[PDB]
Amino acid sequence: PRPRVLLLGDPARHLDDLWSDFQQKFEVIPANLTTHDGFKQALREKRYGDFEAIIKLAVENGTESYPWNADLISHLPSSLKVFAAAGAGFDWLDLDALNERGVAFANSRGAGDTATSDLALYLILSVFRLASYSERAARTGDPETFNRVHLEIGKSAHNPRGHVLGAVGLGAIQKEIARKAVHGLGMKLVYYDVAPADAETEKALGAERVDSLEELARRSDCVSVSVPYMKLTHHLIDEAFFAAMKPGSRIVNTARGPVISQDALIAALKSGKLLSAGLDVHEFEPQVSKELIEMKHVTLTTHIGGVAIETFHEFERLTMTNIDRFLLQGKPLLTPAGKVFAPSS
Amino acid sequence: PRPRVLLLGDPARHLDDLWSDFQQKFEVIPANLTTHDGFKQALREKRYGDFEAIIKLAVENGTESYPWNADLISHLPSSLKVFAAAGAGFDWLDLDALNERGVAFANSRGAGDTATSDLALYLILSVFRLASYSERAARTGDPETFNRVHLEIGKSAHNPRGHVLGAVGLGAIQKEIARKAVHGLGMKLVYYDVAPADAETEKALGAERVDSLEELARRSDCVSVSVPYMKLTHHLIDEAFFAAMKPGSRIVNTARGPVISQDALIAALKSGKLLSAGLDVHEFEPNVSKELIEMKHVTLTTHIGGVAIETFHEFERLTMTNIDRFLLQGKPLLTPAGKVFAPS
Repeated sequence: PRPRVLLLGDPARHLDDLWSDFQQKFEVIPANLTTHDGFKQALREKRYGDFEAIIKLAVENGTESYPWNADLISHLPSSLKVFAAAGAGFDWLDLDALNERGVAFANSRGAGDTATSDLALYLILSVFRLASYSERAARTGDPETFNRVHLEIGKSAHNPRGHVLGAVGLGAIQKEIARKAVHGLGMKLVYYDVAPADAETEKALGAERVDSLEELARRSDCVSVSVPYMKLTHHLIDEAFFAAMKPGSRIVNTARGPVISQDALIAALKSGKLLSAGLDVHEFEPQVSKELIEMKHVTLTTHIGGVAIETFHEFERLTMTNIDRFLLQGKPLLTPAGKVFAPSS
Repeated sequence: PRPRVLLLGDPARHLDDLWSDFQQKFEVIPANLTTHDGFKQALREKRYGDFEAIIKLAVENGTESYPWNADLISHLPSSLKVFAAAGAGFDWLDLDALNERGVAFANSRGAGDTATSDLALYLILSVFRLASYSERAARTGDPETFNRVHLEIGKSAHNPRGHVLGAVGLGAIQKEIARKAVHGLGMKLVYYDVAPADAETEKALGAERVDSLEELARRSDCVSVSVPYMKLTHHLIDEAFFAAMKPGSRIVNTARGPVISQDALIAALKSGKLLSAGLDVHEFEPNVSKELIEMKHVTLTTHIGGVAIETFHEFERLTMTNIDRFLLQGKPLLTPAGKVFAPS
């Protein structure tokens, strides 16, 4: 009577006790993936029998099955109720097609809130203090270069304290960035978002809401980009946004690469409109801009925002806990994405 | 008539109104420095006349005069009452010889507390996240290197949250480091210092005191060095300290370079005792260690701790205000260092 769960890719690596418990409550079936076409044929032939859930324990696990298109989804068994996956993004998945077949989806939203906010704070520190340029000077091992750059940095460096952070988006990650920047570093906060923060959150952060991106640009010393990536957010930060910013201002991005136009950013740095910028995410990722690399004051990292052991622990906790709640406890998912359906026990 | 003030190096750069006020109240004399030996000869020949104060508006200004040793000091005019200087902790000054001549000294203590504590927080984030290595991979411009290093960092990177910060020293700068690390990032605090923290510092930070440096080393996930540099703190962090640390731990330094033994640090990274380290200050400054440069996980900066325009505004305000108070207002110095003297 144990419900049956298809495992896409490797078993758990972080949470050993929880994974042992999961394998007693549920019959776990390894997919043994080879290719996308091979997986479609295994489904058509009912190789795995009727199953009620699918689990995917890491971002890099089960990529042999990609893409999850409408064609593949049409061969899933009629018994299927829920699919839970590691990560925030799901580009490999046609979610509308999955929901049309009556299947509930959960991502692992919230798992990397601490990691991604800390990394944004690192970038904010870097662009105010010009620390990226300082590191490259130190790494020459040349004494005169050390002294020259020590002096040069003092002409342009500032403390965050007392300066205005402009939040593009005020979701959970940005709420942590703001708490750390306001109470920790002593910055002031303005924000732009489709829905207002509640009176309590606004009071706790001293957050003032503005009505347009232009108003946000006009008031910021440093802009923090943290929004979901969709068609509506492609090149959200464009030539017109940079034109509205203050001379000698700064920008950071931990969201998705194309949210900021790479060419508009380069032009704003070349003209002196921006003093500095920090990108963890890149328009043509994994190709970093050679033009940005060759400049003095652009901080560049390898999409490490959520890359911390604690995030990966929480990916395993959330995926197992979602399926346990939904099929055994009669309780709703913690982190649904797309359409919501009724639980069972 | 107006008291006379010797200017060491460049005039003011930030506080134009306060500097114009200063030049009205006081006759300001440019030192016109060439070399140290040439300055001693100028003082011997009475080239500047009798003056009542000396001012030094920036840490990098007036360095041609160094050192302010006993021989140089012996030729200062007996009219001299006060010397105010930017920065704090000065290896270039014989403070006991200056006070022997009845001359009061002020540094600019406190001006850089925000800047130095923020730069220490940057190094703490760097050593936990392996961000220094990530930057170097990004700057290759090679797509395969980008993907490979993204995966590699996931094997070793951790959130500071819930880990222990071990403070060596709990003075003004470290109290701000700890406030930001504990309340902001979610770390826990253990400390060593020569004196107990006030009951309010301890309650606010959840601070646990230990009795020795080996006890502090053993308890820590990341050590933060912030103490005054003097004979008794030379090589404070040595082979025995690193032996006491846990496998895979981390250390940062924003104090002075020789507080940590360069050779001991190199050895502890080579063996795997330390995962990562962050240095703003260097034992043989301005030469940074070539052995540390050639490794994966050592974060290295050009002594930028206090380098922020707001620090420099406060250096100019404190130096000018100190001299005005002490020579014209009959008021004590705001930031004395060494012996205290009665104002005119």
